[PDB]
Amino acid sequence: VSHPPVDYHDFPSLRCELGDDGVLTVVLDSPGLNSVGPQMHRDLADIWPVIDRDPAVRAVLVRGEGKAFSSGGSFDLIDETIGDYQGRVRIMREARDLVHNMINCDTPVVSAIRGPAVGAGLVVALLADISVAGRTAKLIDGHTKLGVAAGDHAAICWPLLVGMAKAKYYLLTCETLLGEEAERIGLVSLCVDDDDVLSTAAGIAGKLAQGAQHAIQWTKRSLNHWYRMMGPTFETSVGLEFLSFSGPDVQEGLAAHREKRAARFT
Amino acid sequence: PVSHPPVDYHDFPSLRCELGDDGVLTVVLDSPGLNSVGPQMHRDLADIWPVIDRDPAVRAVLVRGEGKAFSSGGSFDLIDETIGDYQGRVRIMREARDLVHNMINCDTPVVSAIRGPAVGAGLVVALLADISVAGRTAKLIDGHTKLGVAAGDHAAICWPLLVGMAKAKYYLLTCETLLGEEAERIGLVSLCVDDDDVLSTAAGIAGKLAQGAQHAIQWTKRSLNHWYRMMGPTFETSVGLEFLSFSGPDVQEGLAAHREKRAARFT
Amino acid sequence: PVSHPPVDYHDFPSLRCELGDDGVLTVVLDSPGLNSVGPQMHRDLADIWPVIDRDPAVRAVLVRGEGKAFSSGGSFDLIDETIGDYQGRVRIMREARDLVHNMINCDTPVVSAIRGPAVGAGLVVALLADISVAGRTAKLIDGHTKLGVAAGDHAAICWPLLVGMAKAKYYLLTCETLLGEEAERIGLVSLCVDDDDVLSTAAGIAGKLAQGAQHAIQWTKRSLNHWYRMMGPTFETSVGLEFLSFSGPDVQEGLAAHREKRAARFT
Amino acid sequence: PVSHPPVDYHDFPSLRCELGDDGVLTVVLDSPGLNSVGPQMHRDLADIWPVIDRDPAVRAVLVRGEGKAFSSGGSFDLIDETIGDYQGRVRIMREARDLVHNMINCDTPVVSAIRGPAVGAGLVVALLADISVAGRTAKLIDGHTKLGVAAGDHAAICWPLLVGMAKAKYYLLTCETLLGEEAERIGLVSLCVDDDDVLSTAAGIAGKLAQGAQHAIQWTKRSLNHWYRMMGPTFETSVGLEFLSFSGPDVQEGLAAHREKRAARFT
Amino acid sequence: VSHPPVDYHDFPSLRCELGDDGVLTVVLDSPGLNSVGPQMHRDLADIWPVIDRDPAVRAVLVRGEGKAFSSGGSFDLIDETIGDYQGRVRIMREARDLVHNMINCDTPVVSAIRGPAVGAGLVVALLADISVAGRTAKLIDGHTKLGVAAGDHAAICWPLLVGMAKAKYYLLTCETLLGEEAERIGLVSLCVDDDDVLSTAAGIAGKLAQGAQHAIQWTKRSLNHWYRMMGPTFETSVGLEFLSFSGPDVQEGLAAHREKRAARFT
Amino acid sequence: PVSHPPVDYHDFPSLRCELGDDGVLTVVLDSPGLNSVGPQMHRDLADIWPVIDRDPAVRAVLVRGEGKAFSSGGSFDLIDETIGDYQGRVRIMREARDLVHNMINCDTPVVSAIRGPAVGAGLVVALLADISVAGRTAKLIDGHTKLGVAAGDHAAICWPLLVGMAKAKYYLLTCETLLGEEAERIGLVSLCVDDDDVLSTAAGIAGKLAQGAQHAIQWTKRSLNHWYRMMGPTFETSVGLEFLSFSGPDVQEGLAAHREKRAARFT
Repeated sequence: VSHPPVDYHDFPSLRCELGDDGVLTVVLDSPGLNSVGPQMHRDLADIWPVIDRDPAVRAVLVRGEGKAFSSGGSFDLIDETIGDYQGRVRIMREARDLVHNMINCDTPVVSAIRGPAVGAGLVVALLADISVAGRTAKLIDGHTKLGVAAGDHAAICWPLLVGMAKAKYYLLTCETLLGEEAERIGLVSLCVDDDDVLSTAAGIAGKLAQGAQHAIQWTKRSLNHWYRMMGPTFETSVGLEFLSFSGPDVQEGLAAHREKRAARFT
Repeated sequence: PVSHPPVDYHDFPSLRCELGDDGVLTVVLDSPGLNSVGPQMHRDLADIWPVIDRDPAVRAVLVRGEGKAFSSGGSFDLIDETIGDYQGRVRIMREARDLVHNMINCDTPVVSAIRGPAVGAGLVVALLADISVAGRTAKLIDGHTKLGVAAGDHAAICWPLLVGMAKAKYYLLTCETLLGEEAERIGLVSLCVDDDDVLSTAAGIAGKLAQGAQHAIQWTKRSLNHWYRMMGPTFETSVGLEFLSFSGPDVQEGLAAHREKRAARFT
Repeated sequence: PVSHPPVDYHDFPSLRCELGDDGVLTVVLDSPGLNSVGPQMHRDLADIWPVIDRDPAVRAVLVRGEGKAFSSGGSFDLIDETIGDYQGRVRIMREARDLVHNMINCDTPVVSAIRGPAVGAGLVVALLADISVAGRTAKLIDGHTKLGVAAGDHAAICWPLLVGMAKAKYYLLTCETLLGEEAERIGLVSLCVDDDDVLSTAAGIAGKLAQGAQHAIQWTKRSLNHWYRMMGPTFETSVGLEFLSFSGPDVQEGLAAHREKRAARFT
Repeated sequence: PVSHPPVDYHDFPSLRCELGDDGVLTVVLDSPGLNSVGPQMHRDLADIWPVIDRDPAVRAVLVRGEGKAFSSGGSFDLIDETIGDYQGRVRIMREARDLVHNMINCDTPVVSAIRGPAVGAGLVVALLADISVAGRTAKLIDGHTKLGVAAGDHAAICWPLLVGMAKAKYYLLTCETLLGEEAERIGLVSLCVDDDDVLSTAAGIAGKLAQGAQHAIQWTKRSLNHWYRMMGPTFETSVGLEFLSFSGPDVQEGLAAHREKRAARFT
Repeated sequence: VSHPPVDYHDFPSLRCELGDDGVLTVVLDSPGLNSVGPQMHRDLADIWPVIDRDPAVRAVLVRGEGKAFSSGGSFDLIDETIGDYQGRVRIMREARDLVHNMINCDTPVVSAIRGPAVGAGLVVALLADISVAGRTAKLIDGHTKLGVAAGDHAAICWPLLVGMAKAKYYLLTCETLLGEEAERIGLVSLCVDDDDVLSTAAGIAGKLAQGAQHAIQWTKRSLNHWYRMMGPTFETSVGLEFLSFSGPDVQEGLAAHREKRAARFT
Repeated sequence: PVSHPPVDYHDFPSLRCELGDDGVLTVVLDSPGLNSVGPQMHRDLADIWPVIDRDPAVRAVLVRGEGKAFSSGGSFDLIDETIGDYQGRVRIMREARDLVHNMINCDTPVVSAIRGPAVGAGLVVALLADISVAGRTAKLIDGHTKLGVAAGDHAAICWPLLVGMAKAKYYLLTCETLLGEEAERIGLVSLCVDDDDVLSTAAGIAGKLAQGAQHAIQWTKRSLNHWYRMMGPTFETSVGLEFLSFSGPDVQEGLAAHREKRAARFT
């Protein structure tokens, strides 16, 4: 069966390096603590079906360049959502397809969370199969502090990671969750010293690419039915988030981020 | 102008309701016997939430018990009516069902301040709140199987999704006392602070929610609540099993053992 | 009267069954190779639960492994029949399905005493029991991906709802040894005690369960079990994937690596 | 005596409510433009059902439109407010969501008498009733995609479970007029009788329900409603998609085409 | 693997005949149009796990003796439910296990519905894989006319057979549904002339026992997940039914049946 | 701007794709043996839908079979690779899964023009389209149990929600031929027209869909598709069962009986 070839030239915002072991390193590298621009929002969403169709890739290691995973959506990305209907629908489709595609990717994914992981970056960090978080890594969903509903991933997984009591606490109040406490409540797989996050994650991803592929992938896919069965709930939250982008709270929350202040909502 | 009727809480006589300048509605359970839920307070707790959710003046809810106790659960008179009267049993059954379904279907944020014991119908309000603050020495006891009836007033809708099935099955089947400090570690409650700091911590949490982005907080809360809503039929199964067991002989012994300050000897 | 057939466990020769005065049925897994499950014990473990659930003399079940092991899982002859014979693979496949389904549909309370290693089909019984008591140093290993097959004997029905998805995927995909102390902390088991204290602790729990409110405990347990039942199709997906993978090349190497006490070189 | 507040329907000024000697509450939609749902009637239809369900005097509900039409759906002023104001769009969105969820969570039996057109918000009440009686020539039109917005006010919670996905997708995507006689054949409505017999047939059906076993009818109805309740998140997904599309350019054309007595030319 | 032997001496109220083709005929034969007594309520519930474990049985044909499938629960069965808690729990467990066991039986089942099928009999008639109903066969759930919630099967299947509008109509009002109309709305698989119901069903069951067994059974089991996923809803209705047996309506509805009159509920 | 890769369907050589001015992409299944699906067309049918859904020029999709047949299903060489090779069986198995999943997750409206027989993998495309137009005398046959394997290519995800469980089990277990006229009556297909009128009718529907409100039609379709998605695990269970049964003895006889144009004698 003839299948089309794979090259990642089509995802320009992401650096992708394939190793001898079969581990694909996907690096989020962009100004402002790896902030997700309009292009990287699409690239992150659409890359996963291509990786899963890649015969050379047996595992994926996702990380941010430098001392940060990703600081979330950029100001231009939030501006376009607020200002343009057709742009908002495009961005909304990408946010939906990011979660759906990571979940429907049978290939194992390991995340190396050092430093902040926010919004669209935290989606990739936590929906990875195995997540390695540093002790002082700041994990912030951040939506309600911005003034919109938390609809980019958390409604599909967080109760099944930490329990409803911890999920509601951090998602409604956006109190910062450090990496050491995140492992304790069950949000991430492992917590190591900050200097050991990438080495620990790299080692995990290496052994997965050298293991039994059908065993690892089919076990992962079966477990992913748990998230898949919460699809309608997630898409309910997605729609609620993008409805709220047309509201008055976000314009205050967006101005609050641009002025480095707390949002005073009314 | 779409005309909507005004709201006043005189229809809930067993509950003291205080609206603060911040928009937080404080709901206080105050009744004899460590805030025991009598027949009237069972209906009031069940039916107040749809009214609160439609209140333009209310932005957040802080639920607590008066003094050094949240609520000791249903009073002996409430249990006697369930056992003795079919029409009374059906009314209380609807109130137990609607308590859970109305708290979940209330988009307004709810914060609970659990100091002291939280039992049965009282533990329902304490744990179904969005953010729950428990004191270190707060006793959290579902208590149903020790009473002799099925645990069907809330635990089957949430406890597995709070602590995991292994801990859920352990505490619900054995009714071992779960203290507040241990409750937070396994994930049953949101926070654990010193007993003297429970009310101040919860009030501050409820304040910041009433001062936040209303639609953002409420729609995020509603989306998360679908996880409970999808376990609805499972929960209503536990409700019926509970009220079927109230006609059995075991509860008569468990209730008698409670009134007699002894352990229950079931046969 | 309604005539119901009498019950004696002679129909399950691989399992030792002891009925106590407390009402606890002790089910002992005892076989060569750290209580390895041969072809006969694979069926008995699957089919014993409907009969126990219909037993009037049984009020609770205590499962344990004989000696210093709970169970090492399916034996090499069981795996050999799985790889080589279609009718044998279908028979074993039906039993793996019915083991999980029948334990979940057993209303009788089940307590597991996990001292020593519990692997695969043995880990299914240990973790699907209602209350699980694990020793501090007890090795809990699903073991499928290290063997080279999909994890389809129980874990896809419960592990996410026991430890959360992040810990579930880590331990199930990598097969890192999970000790009992860490298993209790993350919520995979109900309790963790010293290894020498596992059996007395479990026996005490099963005793108090058999002397409690039967209908309350069994119906509370049954409602909680709807959480697993609703994931039935997910579990049966993993069952089919596991037995599809037994026909693959990976398991032949993983089996040979286990037989030579070395690490597997998968290609 | 558990004290519960009294019920009077003066809080629903757009709806005429008549309580008969049999216990049937007749709810009449009467408004200009073939009983078009204005801003006030949109809230009233949504919020009346929890009040009816708590009414001891009400044993059954008969919903109908005045004259030879059920309801033509939302008025042009209601659609203009949705498009033009965020706070107005949010209020109407909550009312659309709560209309569906309150009808389903109302245990009291509801019977609909569909003579003439039933459109949009009006078709919601007509089809979510327990037993629906449609005239032969009654036009049943969801109408959303022809208007230019997603079909998110009820059809995603029930239509597949009424007619099957192939017919559900056909009529909802194309908005072809579905007459009452054809609606009954595919299973969208309960009965089809002559147009002149719709009101007499429905009143008799509602009468026999109010004279039947109250808890039997209501608990049977509630159990069946879990089928809808379990599709809750799917329905709320359609609600949000509908109200997101109200900010798009297509609806402006569909609304303009409706006001101009022409076909919509979308680009 | 040694498995215990199978003989149906343990189900005394049911006549079971195994044919050369592999079809097991299970006949409901009892006084009063095959009324379900205390024993037959248990036998119907507990027989299915044994049939499914039977190597000799490849298909099942269920029918009533004479010109009736089954008239439902007997007066003594209803009396015991109303009067005794321990008896009510036993009967309730059987009603639950009847539905669950028929659904969890991989072996194909064909029902021959000629004449009335009520309550516990209609449960067996409609939960069969393929149902053959006569033109004039009366199909009546009958619970709300008796004064109890319809909790013996209908809440697990009826919406997925006829749609919610027809389900609510017949279950809430108990208007008689004849066999010809039942096929039209989709409640039964086939409708033939009354004299052809058993011959048509026998022929269907014969060909199923002579077909591909793993293909037929696994297709049936996968399709049965649809019912299995409505388990909690069904058990909600089961509990509601047996709670209502302690109410005042059933005592009137029971007296109404014993006096051959319509129940005047208050 | 956000740069997105260009789209041309040269990557799917077994499928003819024609783009019209109306915005309809016509996808034609054309191959020997009544449009039999060989190994290449099995992958193309699976993987084409994500690309179509991302195509800016495509507003609707019309699928049809060339000549007097929609599609006869998987070819004998495809079945031969399934029976004989593990890596080939896994590849074909992944494609069968992704065919259903990708059609359901394709927001673009799809209309099928079913003239003549549609069997197995071909029947998947015909019935999973949004609106299906079937000719009166078109033979619709799932065909799996007559072949000797489990029906795991689509029917377990939709047929109960298309025709009801009683008709679903009858046609899927016995493989009795279902003609288009009876298929429309029971709700398996959206429409039934004369055989010579199938293509013009489908083309007209797909045309009017491509000129309608895109976001309204696609989002209405996507919400309705959650009904199927929620049955995903059930569908994937049947997929695994089908490919487990391909290793059994029944299919070898059923395949030989088809090759000799005779009835299969299963043992």
